[PDB]
Amino acid sequence: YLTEHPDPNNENIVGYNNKKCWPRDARMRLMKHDVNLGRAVFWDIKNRLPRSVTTVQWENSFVSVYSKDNPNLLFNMCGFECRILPKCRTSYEEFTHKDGVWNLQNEVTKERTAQCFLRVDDESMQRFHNRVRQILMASGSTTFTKIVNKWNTALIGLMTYFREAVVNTQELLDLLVKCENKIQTRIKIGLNSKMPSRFPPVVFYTPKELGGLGMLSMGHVLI
Amino acid sequence: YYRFNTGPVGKGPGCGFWAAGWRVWLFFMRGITPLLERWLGNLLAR
Amino acid sequence: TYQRWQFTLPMMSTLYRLANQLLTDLVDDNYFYLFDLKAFFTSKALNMAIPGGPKFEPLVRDINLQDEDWNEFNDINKIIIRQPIRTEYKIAFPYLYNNLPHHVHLTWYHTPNVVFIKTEDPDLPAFYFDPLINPISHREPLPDDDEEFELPEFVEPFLKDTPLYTDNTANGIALLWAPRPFNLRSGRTRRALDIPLVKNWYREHCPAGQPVKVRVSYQKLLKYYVLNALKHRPPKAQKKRYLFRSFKATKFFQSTKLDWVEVGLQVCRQGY
Amino acid sequence: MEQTLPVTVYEMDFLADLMDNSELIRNVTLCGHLHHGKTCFVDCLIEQTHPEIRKRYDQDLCYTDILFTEQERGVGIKSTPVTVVLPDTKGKSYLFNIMDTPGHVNFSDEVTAGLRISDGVVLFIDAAEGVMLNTERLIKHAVQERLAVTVCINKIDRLILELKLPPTDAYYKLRHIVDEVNGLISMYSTDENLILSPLLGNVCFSSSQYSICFTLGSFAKIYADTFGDINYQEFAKRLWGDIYFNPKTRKFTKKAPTSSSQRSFVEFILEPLYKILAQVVGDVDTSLPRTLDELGIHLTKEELKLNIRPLLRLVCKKFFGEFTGFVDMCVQHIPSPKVGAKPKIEHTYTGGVDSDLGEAMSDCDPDGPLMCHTTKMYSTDDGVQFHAFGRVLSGTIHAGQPVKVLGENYTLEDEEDSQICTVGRLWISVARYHIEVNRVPAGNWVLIEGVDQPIVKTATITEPRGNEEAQIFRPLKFNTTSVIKIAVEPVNPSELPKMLDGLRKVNKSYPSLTTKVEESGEHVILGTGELYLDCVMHDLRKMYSEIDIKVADPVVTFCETVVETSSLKCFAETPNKKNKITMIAEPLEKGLAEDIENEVVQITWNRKKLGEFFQTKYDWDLLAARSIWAFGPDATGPNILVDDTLPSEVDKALLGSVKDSIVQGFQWGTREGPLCDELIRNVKFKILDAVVAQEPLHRGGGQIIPTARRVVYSAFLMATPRLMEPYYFVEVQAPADCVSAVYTVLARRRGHVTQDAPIPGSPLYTIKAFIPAIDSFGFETDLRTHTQGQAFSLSVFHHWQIVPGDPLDKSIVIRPLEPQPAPHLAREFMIKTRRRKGLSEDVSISKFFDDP
Amino acid sequence: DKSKELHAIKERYLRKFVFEWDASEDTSIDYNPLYKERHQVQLLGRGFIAGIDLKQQKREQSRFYGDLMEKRRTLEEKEQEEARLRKLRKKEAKQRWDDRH
Amino acid sequence: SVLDFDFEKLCSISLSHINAYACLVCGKYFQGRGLKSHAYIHSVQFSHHVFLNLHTLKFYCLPDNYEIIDSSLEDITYVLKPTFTKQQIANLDKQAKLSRAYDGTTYLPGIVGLNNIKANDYANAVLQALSNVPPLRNYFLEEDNYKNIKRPPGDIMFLLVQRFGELMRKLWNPRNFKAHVSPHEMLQAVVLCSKKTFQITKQGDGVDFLSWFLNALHSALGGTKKKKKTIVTDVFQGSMRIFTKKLPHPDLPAEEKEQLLHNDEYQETMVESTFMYLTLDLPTAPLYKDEKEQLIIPQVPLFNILAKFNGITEKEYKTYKENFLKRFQLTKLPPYLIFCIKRFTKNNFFVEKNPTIVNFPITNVDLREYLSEEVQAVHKNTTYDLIANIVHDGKPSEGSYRIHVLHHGTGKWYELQDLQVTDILPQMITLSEAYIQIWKRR
RNA sequence: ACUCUGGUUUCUCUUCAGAUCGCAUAAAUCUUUCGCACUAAAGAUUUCCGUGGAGAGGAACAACUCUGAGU
Ligand SMILES: O=P(O)(O)O[C@H]1[C@@H](OP(=O)(O)O)[C@@H](OP(=O)(O)O)[C@@H](OP(=O)(O)O)[C@@H](OP(=O)(O)O)[C@H]1OP(=O)(O)O
Repeated sequence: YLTEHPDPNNENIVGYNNKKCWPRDARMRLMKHDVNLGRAVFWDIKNRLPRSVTTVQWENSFVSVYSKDNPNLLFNMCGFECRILPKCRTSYEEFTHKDGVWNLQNEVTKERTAQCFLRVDDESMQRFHNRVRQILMASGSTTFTKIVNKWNTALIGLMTYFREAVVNTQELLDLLVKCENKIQTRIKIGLNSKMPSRFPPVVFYTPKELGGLGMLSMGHVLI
Repeated sequence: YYRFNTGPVGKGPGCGFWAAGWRVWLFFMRGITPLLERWLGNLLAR
Repeated sequence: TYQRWQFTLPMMSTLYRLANQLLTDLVDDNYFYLFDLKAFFTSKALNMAIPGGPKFEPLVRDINLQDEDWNEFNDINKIIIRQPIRTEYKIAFPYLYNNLPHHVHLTWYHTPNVVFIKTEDPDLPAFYFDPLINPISHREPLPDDDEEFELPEFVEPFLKDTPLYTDNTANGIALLWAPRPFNLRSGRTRRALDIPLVKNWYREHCPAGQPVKVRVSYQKLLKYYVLNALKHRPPKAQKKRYLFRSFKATKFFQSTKLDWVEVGLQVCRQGY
Repeated sequence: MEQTLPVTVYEMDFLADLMDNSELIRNVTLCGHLHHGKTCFVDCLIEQTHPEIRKRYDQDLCYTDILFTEQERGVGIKSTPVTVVLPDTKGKSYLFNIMDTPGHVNFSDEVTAGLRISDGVVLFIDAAEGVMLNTERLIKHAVQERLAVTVCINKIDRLILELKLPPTDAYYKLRHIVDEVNGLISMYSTDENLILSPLLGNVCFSSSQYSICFTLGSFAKIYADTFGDINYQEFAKRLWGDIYFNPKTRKFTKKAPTSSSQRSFVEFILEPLYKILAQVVGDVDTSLPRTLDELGIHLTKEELKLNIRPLLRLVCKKFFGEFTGFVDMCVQHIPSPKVGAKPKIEHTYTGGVDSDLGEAMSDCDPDGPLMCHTTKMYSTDDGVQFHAFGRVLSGTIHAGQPVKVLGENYTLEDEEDSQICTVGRLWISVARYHIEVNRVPAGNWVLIEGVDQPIVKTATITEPRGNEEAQIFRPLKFNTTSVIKIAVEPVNPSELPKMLDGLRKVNKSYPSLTTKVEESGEHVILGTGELYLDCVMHDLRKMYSEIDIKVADPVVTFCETVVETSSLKCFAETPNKKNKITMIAEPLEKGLAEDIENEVVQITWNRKKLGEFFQTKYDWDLLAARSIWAFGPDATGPNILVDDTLPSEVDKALLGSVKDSIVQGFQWGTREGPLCDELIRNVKFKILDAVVAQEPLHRGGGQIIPTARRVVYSAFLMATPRLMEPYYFVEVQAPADCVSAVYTVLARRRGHVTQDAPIPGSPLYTIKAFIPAIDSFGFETDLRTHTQGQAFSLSVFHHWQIVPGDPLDKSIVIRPLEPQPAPHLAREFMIKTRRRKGLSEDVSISKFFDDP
Repeated sequence: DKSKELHAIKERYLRKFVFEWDASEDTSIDYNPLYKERHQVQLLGRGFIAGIDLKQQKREQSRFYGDLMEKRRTLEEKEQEEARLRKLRKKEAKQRWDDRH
Repeated sequence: SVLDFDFEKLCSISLSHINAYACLVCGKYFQGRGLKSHAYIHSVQFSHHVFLNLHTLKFYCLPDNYEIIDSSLEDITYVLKPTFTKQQIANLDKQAKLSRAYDGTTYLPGIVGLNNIKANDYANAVLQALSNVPPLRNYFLEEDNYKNIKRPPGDIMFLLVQRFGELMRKLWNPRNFKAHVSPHEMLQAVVLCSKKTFQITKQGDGVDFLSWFLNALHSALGGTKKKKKTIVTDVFQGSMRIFTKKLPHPDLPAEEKEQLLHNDEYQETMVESTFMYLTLDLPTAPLYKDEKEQLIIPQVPLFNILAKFNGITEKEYKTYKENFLKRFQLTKLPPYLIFCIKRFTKNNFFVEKNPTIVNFPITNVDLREYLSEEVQAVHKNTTYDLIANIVHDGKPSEGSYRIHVLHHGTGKWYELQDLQVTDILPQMITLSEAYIQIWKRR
């Protein structure tokens, strides 16, 4: 790679895509050898593909290296931000059961060997936020029942798809509680322009058959 | 105050030292004089 | 016109004595180490606050330290920690402890310690070995005494008749190290507005035992002082037109001499 | 040449004429402690010789210290050369080359650059503070460089306007200062010929703030001018040294009459000065005209309206006049380039005076072979090109002349480090302006242009097609050691080359700076302190490379050592599987490494004297005292290589064939070291056995050098290894109350206070301490902030002390970001440095062995 | 304070007309003992901070220099200082007697 | 395989240009040759026992420190310092046989890709356009042609010249270790000389960079003075006659408009000057597509844009509160003509790239009709062949630069984009949006 | 060591003034920046508070201390 694309200034690190969602010690660490290897792998893959048939952009791709310098192996797949950390590599601690963590074990020996920390990709979080915004704006004169139904469908899809990753992702939980407070606000403002201090939650979460909106909850609500 | 009220003198309404505030309000007046003059000139034109 | 003044040293000594309550009796700028205007500018430009100093909004956009992607340069496995690198260290040496020193002013380094010994007893001689001074522990190709060196009768010490010290010598030596308004003997008259009587009070460090509100008052006074000293631009050339001289030149105005209370009442009535 | 120049008392043609005569030239270095008045003294001289240049009433104008960083800091950073024509006491004008050196200890290297191209040293000592740390260090360095020494006791006005001492007490303070300087000189110099005393004219009393400069001769001449009948030389002889004056007999006697009369110095010199100062500062409006008339000084009405400080400066300028006392002091005692050439050649030239070219340079003749020697590199305002500054020792340098420039590695056997360059221009270097000249004769300082390319630190300018036996001058031996290590990288790697260029430039601007690249591609800068590195990085960011640069936190360079002998005799064979070398390593005796470093022993000595020294001072065996091969990595390196191979088992002739290769391997191994790639210090290496292949082609070269390094590493590792922290010596000038507080600061940084003696005649104390360099970062700031700025400290490298921990302790657990406790600090200092260098995670004791 | 320090290490390497300022705007909340309790200036025992009562400053001063004088002053100097203090205290007592409630 | 000589010649350890030795086993540059130099330590440490002096072009074995004399190593030196004899320079353009690199990568000298350091494709295209120009390339292929000219002491512009020549010798090397050349040194010189303009990270306009580079080459090749005739001027500069006709303000009565015709100020002037390149202004996009079956992409013949310089065409020029009619008439045709077609124009809100397609022939263009009759007699030859064609693709912001170069000796046309060298058909060149063009007068 | 200018005080006008024009410190407007702008920073312009330098004019009382020059 360096024979064909020489880098005398070690400039290969300036444009290296990395997953900013994870903390600094959890991301890929841009070691010189690791960065060069990632660039070389991407360059080889790109060379295998003729440019007219298809193009593999570096800015839209992501290469993660796991070696003696990088303990975390990161990848985004199907909206899931997965980070594998081997047990024998930078763990040194007893582990409990957390919802967002997958305990990977070798099949032949049934011994735990790595932990796959799950998260929701920021792209999926932005899609959910945009869906909530569309529901809020496209409300207009629609009945509160249909607005709550749309919010419930969005929430059910998000949770049934990102089951453990929702629990693991704190930013996502904050986003859901903010969107829920928005949906309720919309209903409340519809009920009256003045802000209803200490509005009763019973109207929102009561099932439709019993006269309520039948709204699902993901935040901490104290009745 | 917290320099005036040391030693025998305690908290009380007897501290008179008005150089600083008088300075500050004169400096504010310097800045706002042209604005009020322009407003009065506009309001008293013709 | 009351624009220039010159005083004899006894008058300035008496004035310095009468104003001793408003002066900290500092004889150096070493008291203002990492706490002067340049240090405050360096702190502001680095988006950092000196403990005794004020706090400002960032001069440039700051990127969170969690955004950097663990380069070999900032690898914490290589960094040896002995003491926490404080904000004072970075302000003292902005180009060594900062990765992006921009609009930073180098603070003045150490000045020699003024060892001026302040005289308390006027009866004592002006040139006297004060007990504050550490006593010196006493202990040469000299010419032979038998030689024929003679001094002519016209020769004597240059100022043998002149006394070594006078009653107002210690006062002058004290005036040498007085604060700036008293270091001079001739100067130019200033406006009463232009004289900040308490500017040096908050320019110094806050006293150790003080409540939280007065400390914040000190910090905010320092903040506004720094803002004035930094946003300051030199005045622009004018043509020197005076409003009141023009007013007097017209027929509509006339001059007189009036009591301040009378003109205050008259101004209040005219405003109403 | 012909160009625009500022108005001066003399004429440029006279200045050029003085340069030809080498008997009227004085090469002077004004050194001293921080803020002791050297720059203000040079400014006073410039004001004297330049009518148009006047010092501001409020701001002390500094003609030298022209850098922006120098102006902002207020601390001299780089040496400024100034060439002037100064009148003597008799009126004879002398050419003076003055190298105003910085007073800060961190920039002591700068002073060294000013000591190589100077014949005399003028040490400025504050009359209030007295002798400080940098004054002692500079005295040691100057008398060790074979230079004449004189003293200027500056700021005598502090004795009058600050301490308000009685005149007799001021005399006592001055006498104590002179005695302390004499004691220091005698301690650092075996010869007692250079006794310093104001009677001999070696000492001048000055106040550069008020322009009060006088020696005994000059002030006696003032008396001669006011009273013609007195001869000034004998009077100056009688003025100092507890000699009392009897006005009944008008005679000077060692016996004090009346038991209350003051000394000659107090009666005739000090008391009139006190009266003048007190009249100006105390009785100006009421009694200044009478004393001014008595002294013959007439001041205008506008001049008498000045403030007290400008009025003092004016009155003392009118009274004392020109600084003729300084000129006397530097003319009678500082050799001219003609007189002082022989010691300079004997000390600095590598070939020695005995060589033909050394004899040629001993004459300092303008019409000889060119042997200019430049030690400074001054950057232009734009920062692109550099001018090489140095003195011309022989011949004459001409503008537009081909020149052979020799680098620090140039030798007769290997001449590759030499380049033929064309000199562009020549300037006589005054501080703020430069006088372009066509030629510069021998014995003068010059800013050669166009020769900066082949030189980094030191140059040897000579003429091409001649001087085929010319050698280089010895590279600058530095007062201290550069320790503080900082990693430097660019913010944007795309502009990496610019920073690289900048590195080169700073490597030229700072004589002791060391910039390299480690195995991990990390750019490394070595400095002497935090202020020094601050100035270096300001230059690197603003003057040379205008790019944004990231700087790592500061770390120190550790050393490596052993504390007890190797457990087993280590050995290594060549990759040829021949030439087996078996060695052991043991620590040296106490002070032996100090003896080697301080040139007390040299490998250049013959076998007889070296063996005798090692047999008498350290009680070595005769065989052990004669088998020593080399001293450490460099010349006079702290390590020692010996061979204990008895001739029965190993042929000495055969071993001598590989002696050069083994010595090279030893030096390289001691330079690198196996713990964390750091200098091996205070280790004795004994060659127990040596098999050598008989055929030349199977030995030598790349076979025995790496084998020697491997066996050295194994011997060092099997012997119990340890790390040496660098320990700085700190002197704190603090008030009496703050002394206790000082201890508190040194409590938090592993600081050991050695002494807390007061300053005689001053209300302050000098707290001396030994603080680890790694813990010294921010110590100056901590001390000044904790004591409200009343305490000031200067730290300089002192020694190497073993780190408490054990580096080869795999049981120690070290959290990534935590200040480790003392019992395993070495374990933290070894691995982390190993990560900074780019080596493996840890080193094994059998890594370099042959069994595994 | 130690937790404040270790935290510091880690952190570095890792409407309404409000007449009075808020206490959160305060600075000088240090953990280092060298910076919390800062050794005040004792200007040779003869200089005083401006504004504060002189008698309070004299009472609360460190009294180090008083010990230094009582240790270094000769007998005659002690008598001189005692006489000066006697006269000054006499004047102060006269002023206090004049200024009574 | 590891010998890359396209970068700065400084020691990797000491940053010193002095006595830079390249290690032939790992390709790293060290300092010195003696006993205690970095190169010697590296030789005894990494066991690399072969070194080449980067300035003396002599090989050494350092552990024993003796010179190496073998002709088989000569090629390495030729890679480090390519030298072109006069007969080789003359025969350069008449070269048909392919050249093999050290690796099995056949290439045509001069047709060599330039590495794309971040976004510098515009600079690579401009440098390739200036290369493949026989006279300028021949001038820069010999170091002696420009080494001996004087320079000011504090002058940095000359770094543009020598490195550029160096670049040429790297591009036209008949025997090279690789089929590509890194322009890093040349681009660093460009950035340093332009005062942070035309950076390597951020790509700039091809026309602006070409103008600045030609002007800087012309200025730097004038030694300590403005040499009126440099190689840049001799090759690319021509003389053109500007007929500036001032105009009255349009908001005036016709009587005053004709009265101003007697002012002797609003008439044709003689502002004849020298043009380094011709700036051709495309007609505005047709906005609405034509009703015909043709594509929405506009098409304009080369002679139509080359009509402002016919002599009678009057293009309006209007500065602030003033009007002009700048008539243009060529008076001296340079041997190599440069067309700078104006694509990117700043409208009221953004920058629009003109999609007009220039219909130009690539083998015969006669400019005899654009020269004055007294001028037509001077030039015997006016038949121009297109030899270089810089084309900009994509949006004005995220644009890319490629070049079509005519390889002499053969007749093939090659499209170069960074490291991509394709064999383009001669017919397809006119289809792309031509940005800059270089024509040879024959 | 004897002669002859330059005087000081005050009022007003004009002009320059990047000088800390000011050992003090305000207001407005626009742009920019992240918040979401009294409680916020950056950049720029302008207006007020009032100076210094030079020149001119007016009127008040001093005329050779000083700066010197002519001796
Ligand atoms: O506003 P602060 O500076 O904190 O001062 C207020 C109060 O002011 P207000 O009347 O505006 O609330 C008084 O100050 P003045 O009215 O006298 O200016 C009073 O002062 P005295 O006790 O000196 O009369 C006292 O200030 P302090 O207690 O600091 O002396 C009190 O403070 P608190 O609000 O903290 O009680």
